[PDB]
Amino acid sequence: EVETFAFQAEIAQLMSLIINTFYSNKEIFLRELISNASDALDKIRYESLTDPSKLDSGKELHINLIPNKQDRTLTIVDTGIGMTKADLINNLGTIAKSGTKAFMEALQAGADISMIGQFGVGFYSAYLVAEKVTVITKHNDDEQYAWESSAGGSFTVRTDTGEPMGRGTKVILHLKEDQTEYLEERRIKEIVKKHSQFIGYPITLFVEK
Ligand SMILES: C/C=C/Cn1c(Cc2cc(OC)c(OC)c(OC)c2)nc2c(N)ncnc21
Repeated sequence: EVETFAFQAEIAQLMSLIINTFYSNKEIFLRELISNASDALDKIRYESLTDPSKLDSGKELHINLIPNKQDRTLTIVDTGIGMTKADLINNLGTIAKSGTKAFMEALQAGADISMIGQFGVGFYSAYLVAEKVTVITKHNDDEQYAWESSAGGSFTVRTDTGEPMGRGTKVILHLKEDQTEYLEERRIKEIVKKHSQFIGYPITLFVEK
């Protein structure tokens, strides 16, 4: 049972800008997605101090980076707070509308795409390198969902019947044909060292079989 939704026009416009603008410094996507994972881990850690049972779904707080050359995917996995169905359909986008407007204005004033994270819409930097993004996510007291979008103005949400995650989020980047460098161990290591070397959770870079 797959539900299809339209992005708000402002968010669709942002996605088109990210896809269409000439901008060579694409590697910043990884810092943004790792920071999102870190934020999610911070949140479940903080909530667990007043309600320890929130970690019944898993105590380990960490990030995995998983390249797969056969599938042409780079997956960023965290065991953070996860996202609810309400997040995926309504609430993240409602918040994102103002950040998108501010980001657009900053760009017109001379900012560049690498500053996208300051506006709360760094997630969408995924589309610098991915033709499709699939997000599998599980929040306590909600179901496991798959969100997906290839841009073009729409996204889908379905209940996920794949392998149960416990709690957290997998961001699966289906890479563009000319962006397979982000499947290489040396390249990912370089980017993590340059931009994400003080993240306060273990980051395990898997190697390709
Ligand atoms: C400021 C938004 C936080 C939501 N979030 C994102 C980024 C994100 C995911 C989203 O959906 C998967 C978004 O809406 C499409 C979105 O809109 C700005 C942002 N990653 C994660 C993550 N790993 N774990 C828990 N929450 C997350």
